[PDB]
Amino acid sequence: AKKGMINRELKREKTVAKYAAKRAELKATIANVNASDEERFEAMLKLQALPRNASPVRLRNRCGLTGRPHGYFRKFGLSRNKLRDTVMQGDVPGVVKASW
Amino acid sequence: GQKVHPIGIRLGVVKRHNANWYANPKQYAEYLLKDLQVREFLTKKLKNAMVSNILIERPSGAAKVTISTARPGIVIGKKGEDIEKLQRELTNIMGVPAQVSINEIDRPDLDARLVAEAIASQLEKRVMFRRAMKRAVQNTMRAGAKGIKVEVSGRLGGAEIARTEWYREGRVPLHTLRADIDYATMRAETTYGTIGVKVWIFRGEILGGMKQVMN
Amino acid sequence: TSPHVNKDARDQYEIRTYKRLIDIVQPTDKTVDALMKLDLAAGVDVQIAL
Amino acid sequence: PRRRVVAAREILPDPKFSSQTIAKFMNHVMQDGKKSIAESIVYGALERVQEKNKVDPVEFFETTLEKVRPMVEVVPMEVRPSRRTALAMRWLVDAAAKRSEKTMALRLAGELLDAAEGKGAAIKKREDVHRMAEAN
RNA sequence: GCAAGACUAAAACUCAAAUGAAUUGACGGGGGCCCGCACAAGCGGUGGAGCAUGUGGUUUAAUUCGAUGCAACGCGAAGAACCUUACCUGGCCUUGACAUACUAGAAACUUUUCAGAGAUGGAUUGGUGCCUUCGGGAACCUAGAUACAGGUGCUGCAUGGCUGUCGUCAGCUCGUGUCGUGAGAUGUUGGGUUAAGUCCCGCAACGAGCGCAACCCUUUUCCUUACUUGCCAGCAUUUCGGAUGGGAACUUUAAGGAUACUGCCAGUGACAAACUGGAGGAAGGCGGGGACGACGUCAAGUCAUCAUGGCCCUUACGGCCAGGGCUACACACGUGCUACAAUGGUCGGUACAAAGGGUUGCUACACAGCGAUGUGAUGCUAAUCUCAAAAAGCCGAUCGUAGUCCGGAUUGGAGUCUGCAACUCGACUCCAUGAAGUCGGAAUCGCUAGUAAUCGCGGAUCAGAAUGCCGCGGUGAAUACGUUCCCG
Repeated sequence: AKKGMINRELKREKTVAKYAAKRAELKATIANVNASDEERFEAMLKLQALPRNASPVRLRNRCGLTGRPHGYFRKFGLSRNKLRDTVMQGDVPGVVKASW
Repeated sequence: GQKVHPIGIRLGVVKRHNANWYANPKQYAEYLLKDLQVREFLTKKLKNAMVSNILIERPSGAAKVTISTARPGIVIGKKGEDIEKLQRELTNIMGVPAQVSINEIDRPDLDARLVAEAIASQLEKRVMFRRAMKRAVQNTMRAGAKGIKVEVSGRLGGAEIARTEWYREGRVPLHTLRADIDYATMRAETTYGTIGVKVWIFRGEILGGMKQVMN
Repeated sequence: TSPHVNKDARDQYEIRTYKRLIDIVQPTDKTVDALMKLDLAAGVDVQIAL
Repeated sequence: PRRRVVAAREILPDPKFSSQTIAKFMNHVMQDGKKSIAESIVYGALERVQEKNKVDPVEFFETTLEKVRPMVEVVPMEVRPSRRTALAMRWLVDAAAKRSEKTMALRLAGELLDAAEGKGAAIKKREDVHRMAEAN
């Protein structure tokens, strides 16, 4: 991937982490049933007024080594090319060629 | 055709993993990424220390890195300051206290990575590739291997049309899973681009299997 | 396995998690101290419950 | 094959009449692994023929199969014993398919009775193969 | 010479070759031999319909780029509403979003707003911190400067690495000795046998390696260890629920072992290698499946995973943002799903799995709703709780061959959930609608056994979004006379 795309991803994670608490608070206030309808409406308005990059749905998993956005394999944190290389070198504990 | 990785195909048969730790799915990825960073950092730092194998373990909330080297004095330092600096750097990278251990290789010519590094250094210093290959093969066979194959690919000598040259002495039974085959790959960076070096060394058949190896 | 296009060319990997359970009944005084003094080997996670 | 001779696959007798002929007929009737439906279809015919006219269920089926059995291939060649039964069963299934009744079992029994008396698309097809044999 | 023509017989000009014999390959509509779902014998498909998906073309501001006979076309992509995103329109920045080297000042950070589509810009709070040989330093931020950064820009015909293909084809080589002026040959050929250059015989050859097989994983029989969260044969109590005392037998869980070796008998082979039949045994001659892919070939594929020689841009081919596009639609092709019904549709009742997933998660149970779901609540970091209903099956009723009580496209109207946001462009639910389709030309594809056919279940990617891909079990066939031709 390009350095610009990697830095974009990093900035998005930073924004999500910065706004994590207030987003959860507003969502809880929205879900509150004892709260007033005006209170829940205001909470919804503030949630919609939060910056876009605060939303976790805009994060994309990228390979931890190269930044590739396809074939991620959450468990290892690496895309398929680097995963194949590392597994066949033997630096991934417990992973072996599978046959049955 | 294409050939399977000699170490990867035996990773559970006669070969041990280079990483030995347990982690649940929540920290497996972080542990693996920090391990890869440690391997890259060590490979860069000890370039002239003749280092082939790095074994990473995470026994209990800590880390242990065993470095196999043919230059223990240069790795250790004059008064041991260098291993203390390495422990500081590795602790900083890994986030947990780390202990470095040194494993001295007394037979460098039977280690695949060291031979590949030597050949690549010769190629970068512009020694003729056929001479380098035959010298490496003869040195290993004198050291006592039962077989060695060396292969170089690329713009050999500066030619515009790339090609591949290989040379083998002895026995290299690649299809026998219980054979002890050390394998290594290395890059030589020349004015005309990249030359790839591959080394296979055969050191006899292992009997008893993984039970004998004590996995 | 290919970098660009071979859908039928793949490596199949697996990873196994093995579990063992040990029960100690009528534990002597030295039992707990000996178990805690026992070394922790890398690659095995040990969980103790009382 | 090419070099080998494959041993014929022996099928077990049916668990009710111990008749490999009825088992093979059930196999010919059965579609996409539904053995129980074919069993119902065949057994319905076997029970219904018994009620309509009293003969042994196995014996009546064997006699009709022998009646529908051809003896010539196609360059003339005689059919080997296995292909006689193999071709009679297919003809009896295909022809019994096209008669109109409520259930498949009733159609099968109806054409079994019909072929016992010499009328049926099966033995028209048999006589057509006979004609073609006389042609050469 | 009747003629057709015969005989004698040049030069100008032009090329750097033209030839003979023999060697190694390749090919032959030359000859021998052998194998393979290659044919033959069978069972299901495609090509016809509707829809899903990829490609070509066309269109567009853009419809980003790559892959192109077999070996591209449900391919990179294990999952495009924003993001991803690489493309377009418009708005912005210039040593830069990121690194090293230099010079100065500030802790870093934090609150409230205002303008703007946002990128951005401006007012406005608190905090001003950590070490200290303490004169300053550690991060961290801002300002200046220039070497530079940056580039999914070009070259896979400069390359590394990785991959496909012939092809899981049985071949591919080397040393000493002999023969030949020589390239070369011999060995490796010759007779049987095998799935195999697998093995056994002969021979100017005598000796070795990589290939084949085996070692590795899984399944079938048994034994030992282990007895919980799993099990319940015998005993006892029971709300008849392994529920409870209890038991270690059995199932299972999962580590280690045993067994199969032509071992025994019969017949043949050649008096060898081998081959056919029989007993015992869970299993008999390679029991089944997986992984493993020789020397090489195609300037095969990939500079868009990554690395890298060379070329090119530097107020732009770099970087930030909002909206649009990748989802277009007279058309053509590939790969699929669903059907055309009675071996079936619908309704009522009632059985039997395996494997895998679950703490930002899976949820018992209750209430509300026709339903998607909502609320309350409970157990679970899991052989403990849960996804979870297996479905085809069996029993009963009904439909009676009709474009139908088949089929489920399309459209109208209401909703739910994920998400800042479902217009372009999500999935699902309810009511209404009810298209083509009556088994599909030439041609062509898969499959030899727990296989084909058919039925359901799970996962990777992932907020949401599978008819694709990778796995799991249930029911369970037909046919192989043979090598005459089709292909390799």
